[PDB]
Amino acid sequence: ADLEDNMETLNDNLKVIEKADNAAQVKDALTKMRAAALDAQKATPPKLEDKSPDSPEMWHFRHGFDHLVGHIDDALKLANEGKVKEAQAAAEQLKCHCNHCHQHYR
Amino acid sequence: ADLEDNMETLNDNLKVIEKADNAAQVKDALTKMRAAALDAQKATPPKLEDKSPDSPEMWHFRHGFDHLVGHIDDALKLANEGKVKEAQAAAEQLKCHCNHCHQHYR
Ligand code: HEC
Ligand code: HEC
Ligand code: NI
Ligand code: NI
Repeated sequence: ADLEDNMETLNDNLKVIEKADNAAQVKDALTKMRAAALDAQKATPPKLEDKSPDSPEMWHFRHGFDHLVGHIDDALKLANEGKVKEAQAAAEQLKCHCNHCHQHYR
Repeated sequence: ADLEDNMETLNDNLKVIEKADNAAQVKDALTKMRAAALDAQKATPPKLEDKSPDSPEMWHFRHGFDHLVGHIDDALKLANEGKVKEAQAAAEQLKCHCNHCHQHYR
């Protein structure tokens, strides 16, 4: 899968969490988002095609996925503790990670 | 100034930027936010006072301020180009930084 695929996965599953018909859908969507984020971390975005992999730009791009995965993991822990409403609330705050990275590089 | 006063400065000047309609107003407000963020950047909040300075929690807290300052700087550059509405949109996206740090550390 490529970066566009990964972003579709992130977009669809963030919306699944927002609209989940049952609690179990939340964990399943978070799990798919985590994998999409780690896959996306291994891509080069079109607007950074000219930059070194050691550029401050590519460093900040990769770091955004590490930080997103950390907060996905926090939400997964809540869902695995049965606190699925709290997990859904945490997932809502993941949109800030999307908006931040996009502001830089989308 | 102390942490409470720096946080009030950040709070109020976000609204100043929202209320504004010209570049000078937005620039002045962002410059005050930058100074408040930098004033609060280096201290340890009394909740992490027993944590090591290189501990993961202090590292993430310090990065919160470093990253906030970076995006204030970017918003300032837009204001200095006369791009009032782009600077206002960038300032509104700063709320993600405020909420991220608060949810971790407050
Ligand atoms: C950087 C660390 C990112 C994070 C975190 C998220 N996204 Fe992203 N996204 C990023 C880039 C560089 C791009 C441009 C990709 C391109 O090839 O042009 C995108 C794009 C999207 C898109 C549009 C995809 C397309 O087919 O053009 C969507 C729908 C999208 N991103 C969604 C999305 C969501 C919901 C995120 C949070 C959960 C998210 N992204 C994080 C970089 C980064
Ligand atoms: C960490 C890296 C933070 C960032 C980024 C922002 N804030 Fe914050 N804020 C932080 C702490 C640790 C505290 C509590 C300090 C204490 O001793 O209690 C706060 C508090 C506030 C407050 C309330 C002030 C009070 O006396 O309770 C406000 C109104 C506030 N913060 C606003 C704010 C805004 C608007 C921010 C982004 C622009 C922001 N903070 C960032 C830690 C951190
Ligand atoms: Ni975090
Ligand atoms: Ni950034």
